[PDB]
This record gives sequence, structure tokens and C-alpha cells, in this order.
Amino acid sequence: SDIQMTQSPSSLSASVGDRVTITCRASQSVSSAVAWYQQKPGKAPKLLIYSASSLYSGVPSRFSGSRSGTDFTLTISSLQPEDFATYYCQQSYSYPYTFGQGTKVEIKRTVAAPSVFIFPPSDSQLKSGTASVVCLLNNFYPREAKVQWKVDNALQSGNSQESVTEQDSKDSTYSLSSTLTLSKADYEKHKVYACEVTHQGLSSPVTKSFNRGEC
Amino acid sequence: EVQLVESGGGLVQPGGSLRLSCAASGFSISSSYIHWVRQAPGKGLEWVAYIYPYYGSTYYADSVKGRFTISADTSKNTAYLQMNSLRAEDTAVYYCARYYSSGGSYYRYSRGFDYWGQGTLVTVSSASTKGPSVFPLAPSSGGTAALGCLVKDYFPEPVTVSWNSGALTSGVHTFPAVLQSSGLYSLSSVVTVPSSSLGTQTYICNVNHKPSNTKVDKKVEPKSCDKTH
RNA sequence: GUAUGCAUAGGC
Repeated sequence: SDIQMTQSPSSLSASVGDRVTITCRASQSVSSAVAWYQQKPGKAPKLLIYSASSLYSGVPSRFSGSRSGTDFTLTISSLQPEDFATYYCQQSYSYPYTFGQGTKVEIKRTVAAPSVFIFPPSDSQLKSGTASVVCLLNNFYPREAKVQWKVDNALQSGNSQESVTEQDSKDSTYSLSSTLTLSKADYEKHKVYACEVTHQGLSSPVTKSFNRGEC
Repeated sequence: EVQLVESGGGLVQPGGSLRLSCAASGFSISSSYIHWVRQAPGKGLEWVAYIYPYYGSTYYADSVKGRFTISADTSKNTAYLQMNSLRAEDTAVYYCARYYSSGGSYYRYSRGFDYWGQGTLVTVSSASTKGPSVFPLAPSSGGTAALGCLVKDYFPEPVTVSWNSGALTSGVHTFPAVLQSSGLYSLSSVVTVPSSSLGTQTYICNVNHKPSNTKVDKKVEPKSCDKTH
């Protein structure tokens, strides 16, 4: 039957300079044929290790791996901001060549507050009969945050969606984008459009608002 | 100079069929073991199939077995993945990769996949191709100012956005697209710039949605509030 | 546990 590679932990967070160990266990004997890959978000995986211990050309010295029995370990000696990625093992012993489910490595850094911006709908969009209002939370940490829309003090729920970027591989920060969508009709029936941001680097919540028909 | 390039991805209806191409340069496919690996949205990697063109040996993962076969064309130095009876779960990015066929690959363990393609997205859906609209996000914090494009109501993925034809890179964030209740995608691309530069420098959103052949250059500038002129 | 190059390819 098919060989299973059980990789742990599912995810981990560790600071710069730390040693990190990701482990992988084969459900059967893979006899040392194991590779490790690094995958940056939206990008092709890159080969790190190819036998259980061997370093592929061009791969930094901080990456190593070793085998005892069916247990396999990948080791990053000093974590770098560029090391943010998902890390996968794979066995080449017997087809199908199975991957472990992966380990996403977040890099800890010092707390940073989101810079908040708010964007009123374009005139162009309005004539389509829709209004989109975008609240931008730029370059913050940790990833948890909260955005709340208020239209004339009425809290908006179920009409927005948000999206977060992957951890930056230099400053290790995050960025968030939230969009409130309304019919034009409902848009032009109100005045104050605001977004309130809750995060740790903020001693008190920040609000960024506009008034419809203002400039 | 060794490279692999995927082609043939795109929108396909359930039960339909698709043919992906993996085109090799800087080596002959006969010298390598060519694999296909796929990743469903927010999912791990899944090994699906491989061909070794010299022998002609192949294997298929159960998930794709009997619906998918792989073929080698040495004349075009390309491998093809023929996918039939496609299902919604077959929706994923599809990578071709290789390992070189070396003494070590055979007698020893060097099988790790050294060269990968960039990937190609395969969306299995009944829904219809639709192009985006592009709307400005106009700047009005500190010594910096933020502006961007809102790329709204398109399908399927992907959409690519660059700034000033790719001249402007630092400062940029393009956010993961979101699926709305309509069934269409929306994303925003934002750039923070020195507020000093709003007069001087031009900012242009370059939007490309390949499925619908829609390309848009959107110039973003702060809005002007007079009205007395 | 070493050559992600070659090669009737189980050898160099």
C-alpha cells in the first residue's frame, strides 16, 4: 500500500536566530530516500535536501537534515526573515512519491502598529450602481487584528470581506485589506463612513473615516 | 538554463477534459524523470503522476488514476498531461518537475526534484469567464501616502497587477483575491509612496486577466475638490 | 551516506 509521510508540527512560530526542527515520519521503510523542499507563497517549491542528509547545490549552510530509522528531521540553524515558507518532506522510495502535509514557519518580530487608510468609492464605480469602500491596514504584527465598519454609527456586518498578505520576508510584517460593499442607493443615503481598527500595537483603537459628498 | 514551463491551464467544466503541456529547455526530457505535482487552494502538495521518457514507465496516484494519463513528445521536447472526467476537486495549481536520471538516482537516492515549472492554474467550474472592472483607490498618515487599484468582479483566477510597467516594486502589496457572494473575484493592489511625490510621479495600475483577454492600464491620482474653477 | 552530468540504462 501507499507510504504515508506524517510531518509535524502543522505550523510553528519562532524568532530570528533560533534553531527550528521540523520532523517527518514515514509509515513504512523509505530507506533514506527523503527530500525537503521550501515553498514560498504562490511559488514553485525549491529543493533543499535530497537524500536524508545531502545539501542541494546553492542551498545555505543553515539548512541540514538527518535520519534515524523512519524518523526524519529538517533543521534550520539560525532562522532568517527570508526563511518564512511552508516546508515539505517527500519520499522517493516507492510510488506514489508521497509528500508530508507541510509546515508553515512564521517569523516572530517586535510588535508593530498598522498604518490605517480608508478609500471612498470611485465615481466610475458609482455609475455601475455599486459602492466599494476599502480600509487598508499596512505593515503590522502580529497577524491578528480587527476591522469594524460603521455607517452613521450603525455597525456593518455581512457586507464586508477581508484579505491578508503573507508574512513579508524582509520586515516580517503583514498587511490587511477590507472592503465594504453597498448599493449606490444605500451609499448615497448616508453620511459618515468609518473603519475602526483593533490591534496590540495600538494602545487604543484607531478610526479612519470620511463623509459622503466631502471633497 | 535548465527550465520547465507549464501551459494549457484554465477554466474547464465538470466532466470535461484538458491537456497541460510541460515544455523543457536546456535539457532533453529523455535524460530526466518528469513529474506532475498539484496543489489545491490552501492545500499541501500532492504527487499525481510521472513519466520516464527513455523507458516509457509511468505511474498515477489513485486520485487521478484512470482519468489522467501522461505522454512524452521528444520532437517537441515536451511532456503532456491529458486530464479527463475532470472534477471540482481537480481544481488546483499544476506543477511539472523533474529529477535528473543519474547514476545516483538509480543506485542511490538522489530523486529530489531539482527543477520545477512556475505552475498553471486549472479551475473546474460551470461558471462563465468574466473580465474585471478596475477602479482607482485615490490617495488623500505620516510622510507617506497610500493609493491603489480595486480589481473587481472577474472569473476565474488569476489576475496579475504591476505598477508603472513593473518599474515600481518596493511599496507594493497585492492582496489575495476574495470570492464574493456573486461568485466573482475581487482584489486590491496598493502602494505606499512618499506624499512628497504625488505631484511629480505618475502611478499606473497595470491589470491583466488572461482568461478574458482583458488588459487595463489605470492611472491613479488624488481627486480634485474644487468646484470653484 | 558523494557527481540533479553522461550513458544499452545497470554501465561511465
